Parts: sequence; C-alpha cells; structure tokens
Amino acid sequence: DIVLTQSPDSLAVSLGERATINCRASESVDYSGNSFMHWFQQKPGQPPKLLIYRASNLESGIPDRFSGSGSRTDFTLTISSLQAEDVAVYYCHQSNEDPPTFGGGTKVEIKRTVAAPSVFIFPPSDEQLKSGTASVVCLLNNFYPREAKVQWKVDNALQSGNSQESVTEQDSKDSTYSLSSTLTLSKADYEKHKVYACEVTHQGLSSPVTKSFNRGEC
Amino acid sequence: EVQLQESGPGLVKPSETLSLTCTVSGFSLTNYAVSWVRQPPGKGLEWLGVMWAGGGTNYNSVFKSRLTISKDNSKNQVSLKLSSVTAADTAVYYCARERPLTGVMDYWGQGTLVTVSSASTKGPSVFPLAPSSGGTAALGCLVKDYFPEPVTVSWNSGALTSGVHTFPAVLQSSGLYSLSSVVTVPSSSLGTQTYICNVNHKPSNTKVDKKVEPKSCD
Amino acid sequence: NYSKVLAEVNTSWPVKMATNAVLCCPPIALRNLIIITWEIILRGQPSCTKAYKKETNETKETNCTDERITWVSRPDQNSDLQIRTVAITHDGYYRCIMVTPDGNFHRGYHLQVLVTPEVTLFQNRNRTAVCKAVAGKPAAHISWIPEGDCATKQEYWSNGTVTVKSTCHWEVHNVSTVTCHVSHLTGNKSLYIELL
Ligand SMILES: *[C@@H]1O[C@H](CO)[C@@H](O[C@@H]2O[C@H](CO)[C@@H](O[C@@H]3O[C@H](CO[C@H]4O[C@H](CO[C@H]5O[C@H](CO)[C@@H](O)[C@H](O)[C@@H]5O)[C@@H](O)[C@H](O[C@H]5O[C@H](CO)[C@@H](O)[C@H](O)[C@@H]5O)[C@@H]4O)[C@@H](O)[C@H](O[C@H]4O[C@H](CO)[C@@H](O)[C@H](O)[C@@H]4O)[C@@H]3O)[C@H](O)[C@H]2NC(C)=O)[C@H](O)[C@H]1NC(C)=O
Ligand SMILES: *[C@@H]1O[C@H](CO)[C@@H](O[C@@H]2O[C@H](CO)[C@@H](O[C@@H]3O[C@H](CO[C@H]4O[C@H](CO)[C@@H](O)[C@H](O)[C@@H]4O)[C@@H](O)[C@H](O)[C@@H]3O)[C@H](O)[C@H]2NC(C)=O)[C@H](O)[C@H]1NC(C)=O
Ligand SMILES: *[C@@H]1O[C@H](CO)[C@@H](O[C@@H]2O[C@H](CO)[C@@H](O[C@@H]3O[C@H](CO)[C@@H](O)[C@H](O)[C@@H]3O)[C@H](O)[C@H]2NC(C)=O)[C@H](O)[C@H]1NC(C)=O
Ligand SMILES: *[C@@H]1O[C@H](CO)[C@@H](O[C@@H]2O[C@H](CO)[C@@H](O)[C@H](O)[C@H]2NC(C)=O)[C@H](O)[C@H]1NC(C)=O
Ligand SMILES: *[C@@H]1O[C@H](CO)[C@@H](O[C@@H]2O[C@H](CO)[C@@H](O)[C@H](O)[C@H]2NC(C)=O)[C@H](O)[C@H]1NC(C)=O
Repeated sequence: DIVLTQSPDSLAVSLGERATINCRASESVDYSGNSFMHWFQQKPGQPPKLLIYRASNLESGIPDRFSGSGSRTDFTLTISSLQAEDVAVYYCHQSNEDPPTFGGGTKVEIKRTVAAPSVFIFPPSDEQLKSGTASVVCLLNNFYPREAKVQWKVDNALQSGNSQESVTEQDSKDSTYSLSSTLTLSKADYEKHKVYACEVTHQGLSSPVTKSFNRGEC
Repeated sequence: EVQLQESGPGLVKPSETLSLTCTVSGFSLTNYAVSWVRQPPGKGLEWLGVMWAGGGTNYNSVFKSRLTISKDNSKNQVSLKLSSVTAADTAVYYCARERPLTGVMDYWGQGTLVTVSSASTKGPSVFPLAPSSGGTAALGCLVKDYFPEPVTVSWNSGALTSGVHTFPAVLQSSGLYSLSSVVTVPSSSLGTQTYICNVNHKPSNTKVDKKVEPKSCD
Repeated sequence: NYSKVLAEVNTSWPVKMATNAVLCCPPIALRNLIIITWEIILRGQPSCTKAYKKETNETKETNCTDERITWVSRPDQNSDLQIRTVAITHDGYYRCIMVTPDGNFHRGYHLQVLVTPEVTLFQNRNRTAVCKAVAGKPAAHISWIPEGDCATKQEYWSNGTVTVKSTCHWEVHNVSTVTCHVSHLTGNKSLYIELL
C-alpha cells in the first residue's frame, strides 16, 4: 500500500498565473525506468478526467498548458497558465503496486476582482402554505470572494437558527460563487408576521443591502 | 466511443449486500480489465478491486472479506457485490476501464451514489420560486423533502443551461434533503418565454415537470 | 488517437559493432507483471532464455553461454536486456515475453549487426579508377557520377562481412572529375577525385 501525499491540499492562484501541484509517494512507483504516476481532474457532479498518464505523457484532447514531470517518488503537475474552467480537484494515482492508490486531492481556486452579489428574495408558494409550511428563499447571485453573511429579519426581528445555507462551487466562466438561504417556518408562524427581510453583507457592498416583502402583497 | 455505465439500487439497508453492474460499450471485456473505485461524500478516491481481462481478480485487502467481483463477456457486464454494509459504505461507485500493462484508468462511468440507511425512500415536492415585480429577473424551483440523494434538475428539458445554478442539497432536521435550482433571465422575456424545471429523483422513480410563472395580485 | 497494445510485435534492429545495444520490453507496471522472459535465438545455437517470476522472486537463466548478453541490472527493478559490446555472432532474434493477468505480450527484435566498411578511391591505369568498400556488413552499394563502363566484385567472407570493389573506365574525354557514391546503413559516403 503506497501512500501518495499531495501538496498543497488547496491553492488559490490568480487567473492566467502558473499552478504547480506536487505528489510524493512513500515508495518508488517506477519499473524499467517508467514512472507509473497519473494525474486526474474532477469537477463537481462528474467522474475523474485523465490529464496525464505515466508521469509526463499528455492525453488526447487535453490542453497543452497541462504538463507533468518527475520520477521515483516525487512528481509534479503544472498548469502553465490557469484558466477559469480549470477550477477543480486534482488527484495523483499510482498503478505500479497492488493495490492502486490515489492522492488526497488538491483543490484549485481562482483569485479574481471583487464582485457584489445580486440579492433576490422569494416568498413561499400558496401550495406549500396549503400543506402547512412556509419556505422563504434568499438568493445571492454571482459574487467574489466566497465569504458573505445573510441575516433573516421578520418585522425587524433577528431570526435565530431556523434556516440553512448552500453555496455553489466556483463558476467555470466568471469564477464567482452563488448562495441560497432558506428560512423554514410553519404556516401558523408565517401568518403572524408581516414583513420578511433578508439582510446581506459582502465586500462588494459598501453597506448591507436588504430585500424584503410584505406578506399579503406583491 | 468507449462508454461505461453503473446500475444500482441507490438505497441499501445496513448489513445487506450492495449489488452494482457496470455495463460497457466500445470495447470487449476479453481484452480490457475493469476496476471499481468509490468516493465517500467529500472524500478522496479508494480502489476496491479489478476484474482482469483474463478472468481473475484482485481485491483491496480492507474489502477482501466482503467484496466479490464477477463479469459476463457475452453481455459486456461486470458485477460488484459488497456484503455486510454499513454507513461507511455510503459512497459514489465508479467503474473504470484499465488499459493493459500500465494500469492507466482512461475511461470512467458517470458514477452511482449508494446510500446505506434503514430509512425509507421518499419522493420530492417541487414548489416555484416565482419572479418578483426590471433589467434582470431570477426564478427557480424548490425541491423539498426527499430521500436519499441525488436529485437532478434541468430547465426547458436542457434547452436552458447558462444562468442556471442548482445548489447542493441540505439535510433538514426532519432527515429529508432539500435543494433549490435558480436561473437568471431578462425581465423582458417573462411574458413570452416559458420556463419549466425538470426534477428527477431516480431512487423513488419520481419525475416532476413544473412551469414557473410570475405570481399576480390574484 | 490511441490503439490497443498488440500481442505480437516484431522489429528490425540495426546496431553497429562494438557498441552497447539495449533492448527494451514494452512499458509494464509490476502490478501487471507475473513473468518476464527474454528468449534469445542466435543463428544455429540453442535458445537462451532469461526468466523472472515476480511472485516467487526467482531469476532463472537457461542455455545462456554468452556472458555479454545480460540484464541491464536486475529484473526485479528493470526488464531491459543489453549486449555488452556487439559482435557479428550476435545476429539473431531477441524476444521479450510478458505474462500478465490480461494475457501474454511479445516484443521481438530481429537484430542486425552492422560493420562500417573501409572505403577508398584511387586512380589505377590510363583513365580508370577503383572504389572499394572493404569488409563491411551488409554489402555496400557503389555508383559513379558520371557513369562510366564499370565492373563490380563481391567478396563474401566467412566472418559475415563483404568486400565490394568497383573498377570503372572512362574512354570519353568529356570526363575529368569522378565521384564514387558508396551507399551503406552505417553511413553513406562520397569521394571525388581528378582523373589525372
Ligand atoms: C515474429 O518473429 C518470429 C521469429 O521469426 C516469428 O516466429 C516464427 O514464425 C515462423 C513462421 O510462422 C515459425 O515457423 C514454424 O516453425 C515450426 C517449428 O519450429 C521449430 O523449429 C524452430 C527452429 O529451431 C531450430 O533453430 C533454432 C535456432 O537456430 C535452434 O535453437 C533449434 O534447436 C533448431 O535447430 C524453433 O525456433 C521453434 O521453436 C518453438 O519453441 C520456441 C520456444 O518455446 C518458441 O519461441 C517458438 O515460437 C516455437 O514455438 C520450433 O521448435 C513449424 O512446425 C512450422 O511449420 C508450418 O509451416 C510449414 C511451411 O513453412 C508447413 O509446411 C508446416 O506444415 C507447418 O504448418 C513453421 O515453419 C517459427 O517457428 C517462429 N519462430 C519463433 C522463434 O518464434 C513470429 O511469427 C513473428 N510474428 C509476427 C506477428 O511478425
Ligand atoms: C538446451 O539446449 C539443448 C540443445 O540441444 C537442448 O537439448 C535438446 O533438447 C531436445 C528437446 O527439446 C532433445 O530432443 C529429444 O531427444 C531425445 C533423445 O535424444 C537423443 O537422440 C537425438 C537424436 O536426434 C540426439 O541428437 C541426442 O544427442 C540424443 O542421443 C528424443 O527421445 C526426443 O524425441 C527428442 O528428439 C535433444 O536431443 C536435446 N539435444 C541435446 C544435444 O541435448 C536442451 O533441452 C536445452 N535445455 C533446456 C532446459 O531446454
Ligand atoms: C572479417 O574478415 C575480413 C577478411 O579477412 C577482415 O578484413 C581485413 O581486416 C584487416 C585488419 O583490419 C585489414 O588489414 C589492415 O588494413 C589496414 C589498411 O590497409 C592496415 O593499415 C593494417 O595494418 C592492416 O593490414 C585487411 O585489409 C582487411 N581486408 C582483407 C581483404 O583482408 C575483417 O577485418 C574481418 N572483420 C571482423 C570484424 O572480424
Ligand atoms: C517475494 O519477495 C517479496 C518481498 O520482496 C515478498 O513480499 C512480502 O510478502 C508477505 C507475505 O506474502 C507480505 O506480508 C509482505 O508485505 C510482502 N512485501 C514485503 C515488502 O515484504 C514475497 O512474500 C516473496 N514471495 C514469496 C513467494 O515468498
Ligand atoms: C543513402 O543512399 C541511398 C541510396 O542512394 C538512399 O536511398 C534512396 O533514397 C531515395 C529517397 O528518395 C529513394 O527514392 C531510393 O529508392 C533509395 N534507394 C535505395 C537503394 O535505398 C538513402 O536515402 C541515402 N541516405 C541515407 C541516410 O541512408
């Protein structure tokens, strides 16, 4: 059982800059002067894509900015100029000794200029209220960096811990994030209060933007 | 072209056998070996076993007691059977073709999430996130209270793709999952263009298509 | 583009004499390796085999008399064969056989030992020249610019080499400078001379 150890575990790099990922093996992965280390790219939802086989050999249909080097126990994947779509997790893979083993993974992220989010609030459907629950949704669309607060206020009353958040991975084109926050109440509790509001905070915002709605209005 | 595809139940009760079947096209199993890799949620890749072209097999030693791999060349099918399962065995299961001699895994299946749980399957409820009232307008679908993962969401049967953000699911305190899918569009197109979201939940064999329409004063 | 690795493969391997030949096996991981066997069949000799069973950690040589033909190092690390310094006796077939779980794979080498000929050119008689390619292997090919009225000896030595001589006359006084064109695998060669 050879233990592959990638370095770093994640790196952030500006768009167009070089990006190097190391992978050191506990023992040699070579035989007859051929190194059996292979590199993979995996994006959310998808299986691993083979970039580089036996150490340095570039696969068909893979950009030539992807390159590979090394031997014995020390190997390196290099992306000469990082593009927006290259945001992924990258894995090394030995196939010299049974069992085949994989590296821990290296997350690659793009650094880019700040972008303020587009906030949208969505009131609950009549359908859902009929079934006796209210889900109020607040969408923060296309922003960088990732860090953003979202406070839920109901008649200017700070809500506490009856909501969940979720964040998309970095976009393959604009290299931004999106976030959705869902306030879940009962129909009973929903219909007591009038104003439902979503206070956002971000770097791109000079001060907190708030989107709100009144309950029996449009 | 070379293709691989995993079939499987999606939900499995603890201490029962997990059965999967990789089905392959573009190559014969007499010539090429095939391996199984898994990937527990938000964790790295782990090799399970190989079905050599000749007919023999190797198994990762940690799974060797529980795991069985077989195939049928005339069907172009490779079976996997993992007994005595637990929550640890919850993972995405890939099959992947090895090229001879080098053991490079060049082509992979899309994968199949298998969730080990004694809880029962439940289909999703879909609710609209209707666009408010411009310049740019956002709208979406709330896919609520389903088990297990995953859910797939498309828009206009895949005709609408750019602007879309399907968020990762969040486990609610009920124990059921819930996600949102949203898309940005022009405000001008809210009248003319129709927007249908296509939810699919393979574990329950549920499939929901729902037209998101602007809510009125009515 | 990538086609499947074929089972049997054969190649002509021309190599100069007194050099270090190295024959590679195809690329193979130790994981895929069961046995690896260099079979070496020289002309009119018993077949020498050099096996390496990986599982049992056994290296086994059979009927291998020439001690120049060996592993580059050790088959547990490196499955390449070498020939210490090449000689004319080493003309023959060299085959890497690889037992794997997937199957058996052969990369064969039809080894040809080259010998660089001693090439000369000299004025002989009244308007004649002689171009020799002495004791090369295989036979060299000789031609003239301009063409004359030439004759050619081939002399086939027992050690495997060949001497190719070419005497050539020019009666026509349109010729003064003559160029021998010796064609050989070790390297083509040209020699001008004024026909004084
Ligand atoms: C790649 O190249 C290789 C090498 O050239 C090639 O393999 C040869 O292919 C030819 C043509 O198909 C084969 O010819 C057949 O030979 C049959 C019997 O062969 C016996 O005799 C061989 C010679 O032995 C003498 O010489 C050696 C060396 O000097 C000496 O050591 C011996 O003591 C002996 O004096 C011998 O090499 C051969 O060995 C067998 O075992 C070894 C070890 O396991 C193995 O490596 C060999 O492959 C082989 O199995 C054997 O003992 C013969 O019966 C057969 O006859 C048919 O054809 C005739 C017409 O020609 C018909 O009339 C008849 O009815 C039969 O149908 C045929 O002549 C030759 O044997 C191969 N040699 C080797 C070394 O492999 C590959 O095919 C090439 N492949 C590609 C894809 O290019
Ligand atoms: C190393 O190379 C040696 C090269 O000769 C190999 O020896 C030869 O092996 C073959 C079998 O592969 C033998 O063939 C058999 O011989 C017996 C009896 O042999 C007697 O009669 C023959 C008549 O031709 C004579 O030449 C011999 O000297 C013997 O007096 C027969 O009953 C069989 O039918 C078959 O023909 C060769 O005889 C044998 N030759 C010699 C000189 O030993 C040897 O096998 C190689 N080593 C390994 C490990 O493979
Ligand atoms: C194979 O056999 C041939 C034929 O015997 C050998 O050719 C001969 O090689 C010798 C030694 O190299 C030559 O003699 C030398 O010639 C040079 C140049 O004139 C001279 O300076 C030396 O003092 C010496 O006399 C000889 O000319 C040559 N040719 C013939 C026809 O005999 C050949 O060397 C053998 N090759 C091998 C690899 O065994
Ligand atoms: C051949 O040698 C290797 C070591 O070079 C042996 O491999 C060990 O085998 C034992 C039991 O099979 C394992 O516990 C070890 O982990 C193996 N590896 C090492 C590095 O020790 C192998 O056993 C030998 N083959 C035979 C048939 O004895
Ligand atoms: C050495 O000389 C030979 C003979 O002149 C060259 O081989 C010829 O190459 C031409 C290339 O157009 C072919 O059309 C002929 O058929 C060849 N003739 C023979 C007899 O092979 C050869 O290219 C020269 N150079 C080298 C490096 O070998």
